[PDB]
Amino acid sequence: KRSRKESYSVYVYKVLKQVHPDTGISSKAMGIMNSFVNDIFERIAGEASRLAHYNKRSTITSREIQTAVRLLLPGELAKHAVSEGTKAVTKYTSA
Amino acid sequence: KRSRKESYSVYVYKVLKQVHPDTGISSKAMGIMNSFVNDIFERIAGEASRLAHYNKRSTITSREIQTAVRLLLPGELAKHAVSEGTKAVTKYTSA
Amino acid sequence: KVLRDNIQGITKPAIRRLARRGGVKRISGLIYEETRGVLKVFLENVIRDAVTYTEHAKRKTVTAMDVVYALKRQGRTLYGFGG
Amino acid sequence: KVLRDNIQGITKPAIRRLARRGGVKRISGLIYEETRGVLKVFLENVIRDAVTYTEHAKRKTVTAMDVVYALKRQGRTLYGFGG
Amino acid sequence: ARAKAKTRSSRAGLQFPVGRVHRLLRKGNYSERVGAGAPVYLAAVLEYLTAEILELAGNAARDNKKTRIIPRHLQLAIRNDEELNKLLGRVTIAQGGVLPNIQAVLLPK
Amino acid sequence: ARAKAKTRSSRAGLQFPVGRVHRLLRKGNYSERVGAGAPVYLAAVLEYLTAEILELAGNAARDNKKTRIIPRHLQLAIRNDEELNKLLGRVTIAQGGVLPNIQAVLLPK
Amino acid sequence: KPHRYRPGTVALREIRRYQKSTELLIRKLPFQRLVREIAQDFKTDLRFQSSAVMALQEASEAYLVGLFEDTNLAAIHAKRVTIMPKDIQLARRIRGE
Amino acid sequence: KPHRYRPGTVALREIRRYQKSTELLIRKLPFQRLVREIAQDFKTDLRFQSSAVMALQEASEAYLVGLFEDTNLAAIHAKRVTIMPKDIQLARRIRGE
DNA sequence: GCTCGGGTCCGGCACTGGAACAGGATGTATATATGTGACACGTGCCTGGAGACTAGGGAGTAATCCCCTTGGCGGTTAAAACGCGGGGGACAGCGCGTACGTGCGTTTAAGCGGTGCTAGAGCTGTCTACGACCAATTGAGCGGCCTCGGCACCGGGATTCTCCAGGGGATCCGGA
DNA sequence: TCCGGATCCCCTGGAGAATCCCGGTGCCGAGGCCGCTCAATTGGTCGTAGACAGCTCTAGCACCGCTTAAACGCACGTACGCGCTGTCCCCCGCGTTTTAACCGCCAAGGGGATTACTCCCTAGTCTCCAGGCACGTGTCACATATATACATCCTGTTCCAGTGCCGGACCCGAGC
Repeated sequence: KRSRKESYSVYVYKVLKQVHPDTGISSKAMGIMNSFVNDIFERIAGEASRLAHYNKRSTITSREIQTAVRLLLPGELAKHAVSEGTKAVTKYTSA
Repeated sequence: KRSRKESYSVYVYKVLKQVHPDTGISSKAMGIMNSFVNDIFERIAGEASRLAHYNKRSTITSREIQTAVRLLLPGELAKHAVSEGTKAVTKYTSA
Repeated sequence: KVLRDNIQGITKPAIRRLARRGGVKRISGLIYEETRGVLKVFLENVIRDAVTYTEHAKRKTVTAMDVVYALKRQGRTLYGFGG
Repeated sequence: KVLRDNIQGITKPAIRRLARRGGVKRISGLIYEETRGVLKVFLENVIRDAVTYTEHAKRKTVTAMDVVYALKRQGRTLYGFGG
Repeated sequence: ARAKAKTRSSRAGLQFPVGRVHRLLRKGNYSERVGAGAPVYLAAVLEYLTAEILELAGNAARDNKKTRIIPRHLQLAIRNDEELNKLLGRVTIAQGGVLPNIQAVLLPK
Repeated sequence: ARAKAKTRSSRAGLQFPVGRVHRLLRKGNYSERVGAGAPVYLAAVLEYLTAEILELAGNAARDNKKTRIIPRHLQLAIRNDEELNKLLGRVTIAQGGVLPNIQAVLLPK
Repeated sequence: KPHRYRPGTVALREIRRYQKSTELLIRKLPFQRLVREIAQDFKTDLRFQSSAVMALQEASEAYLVGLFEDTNLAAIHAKRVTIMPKDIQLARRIRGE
Repeated sequence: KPHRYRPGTVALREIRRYQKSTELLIRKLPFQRLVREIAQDFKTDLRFQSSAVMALQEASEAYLVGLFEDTNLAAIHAKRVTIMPKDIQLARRIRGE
């Protein structure tokens, strides 16, 4: 066959079916979604690495991740983001 | 009893002496040079990390460092800088 | 300690001095107000970033080092403060 | 094998269509050649980095990945072609 | 005698992959040591971002009476939200176009 | 019994430390492994850049008849070079000031 | 008498027409000729993926239309409606190139 | 009858003076007072290193002076010598803030 | 017809508006003198950099293949390009009325020096929660394929936008 | 000067026309199903990074007391935005001609990508040492003051040309 190539198509597909069960996506729109999510992922990971280097900490943890999303994302998007992340941490902690 | 903070004052002071034996320096200008060298070093290092990431190389080599030198530094600065780094790595290879 | 009206703390002739450093020959009288507003917005953004850095740093004191970070991630890097 | 003049291939109506997308309803006649110039400058700036990315990859053909990297380094990052 | 192979995304109750993002952080060289909860946090944030952008795009597409989302819909969605525009000011959407906007002095009397 | 201690910067013949830059790249987490010649090359290009900006500062200072370089001299050096301005467009020097620059229409007559 | 619209009315109509639409404004094969022409000036005999050419084309049009809306704002700010090369020279100097 | 310079001559003189000089044009005490005041709205009990206050000081003069040559270019572009708030708003909107 | 005197008109002269030019005042440079602290330089040190050896693994290199890119050939037309006009916009001139510029007197608040406190910055030892490493395993995620309905294009009718050719009032000029 | 007709500007209506809207139809990407496989999972281990405790000291915070620098403020003045008008000319609208863009179709081959292999280098560990950093000290480069020296800038002064007009000349009319 071919060597496997990774993408974020199916996860965004479940996300769409949660937010709008009726509608579909174009593959061009999915290419934009992959570029977007990889872009935001590398931005937040770069901020995370930056903070972890600054405070002389060898671990990356969630605390500077809230710091990074709070500094990078503006305002209400930032505090909403902190909200779902906090509750997701609560369920992940309680397994 | 104290703990060190490292700096580039000694090296910039030395290279100032080879380029100009008869000139002085202010310490705040040396702080500006410290920020300069750290900023350029982090730019080249991050761009080198991205170049190593693109072609799936886990080892950082002088070739992509040279690539990043062409990438950031425009034209004349790039070609001369590539020249000095090339001759320098030739002496290091002979060493 | 607790203060109210320090946006007027940046005086009008100080703004004239910045304009002369910017090479402005004539300044309208209205100008100082929106320069105060733009200054407030800019300092507000960088200080929000700075207090974010220090709050992650578990410090009650704002350090210059984090201010350097906050400016340079904002694309307004400064040199000469150990950065 | 060689090409010597393709900057004239960016025709006046194409620039007019781009300006209509920019919302310009009236265009002077002197616009077209200098827009060709600034296009030439931007294209040089991006493809130099692109071919640098390519030749470091030891390839003779550029990838679209390299073009995306050239735009994201220049601060004009592109969505819709990654992957 | 192993337990049933359960997934960490379901453990968070989110859809974005915990293991994939964790592996990308391990191999993206952002730290030598990675905490457990940070990929869960990041996956939740990214899933919410995708959810809200897809909500805006779907609302625009239903406004544009198209039942499949378009890059044009993505552009019109992100350019019409102020805070996302602050996030995404310096990016270009492929095949996107721009906001319909004419200046007031350009309009006739 | 053992070779005499002789540094790698001398092997390069450069003043910037090979070992310090090597250690910084090893703990800067830019790659899992590091080539030997890469920090040598990086120290070389850094020393060339610092060198040329030092002659620029030196002759700018000598034009002001001061033997010690000033941040004003550094700003005059970086702003009067086109390629260094392109390198350093978005950075401002502390106590740097501005170039002596008046618009021609602002002058009388 | 053959009909003729007053000037600017049609121009506003292409503003609405091309601003609603997203389809690509320049001819793609002259663009490919131009990008190969500038590309061989750095290194000889490079090969292009068509997707890469279309992507770089899209980025180029985005850069042009962005500087177009800036010079539109500048030309209005100069109490005019027609853009002239000093307007775009101002726009390029303000943006930082 | 006493001396009196014509308008703009003195202004050009302090233009040359402040372009030659590098010293900070903002008084330190009210500026740091405003910095503490605004920072209080984000977090209580904040303390400041002085060098932090000066670092964000030259950040303030840098951002201001940059908007001022941008505003100067906008003003001379409109064939005028006096700036107005629409000039600064134009410069900011072109810069994209 | 001659001659002489007045009226009128133009040339030089004097009157008058405009401009080159000198001069005073002020502000900036510049020369000389003086202190002082920040830069520079010697010193103890210790720890981070260098030297030797090893395990092993990322990466260079060799083969291939096939897919993807390039080249080329024919048709069509939509796109480009060129010409005419003419009006809308660029732009310059002119008045004008304000709105900072400039200058001087005042208030005061910034700045500098000095003093006292402590809140927190920062360093150090412990150790434990936490997470990298590794064997077994699988089921979730990716590649391939298939079918279809959502959508691109086509075509006919409605609709709204544009713009110029007849009515309604207002105003201006001529006549009584 | 008032009244009445003429006329022009606005006011309106209707025709062209570009676009939106409604079906029709056929088409091809999207979603769904199926097979595969490899990366997440689970479990255990072992090391170690950070949270915490605690102590120290230092830099920031607060206060006060002078001491002027400058910010405020008023007042008079030029100059500059700016709005109107006028005038030219430049570019959009539209028509006709050209042309190469583009689809689409087919050949060919070039290098992108993959797998195997084997090895060059490098991370790691140990040991040792000298290079850079904190610290201490001194000392001349530069900041500041003061006295001249010139730049420059605005404004009074004299000069020069534009021009109205005093006097001569010429022409015209009238008297002899």
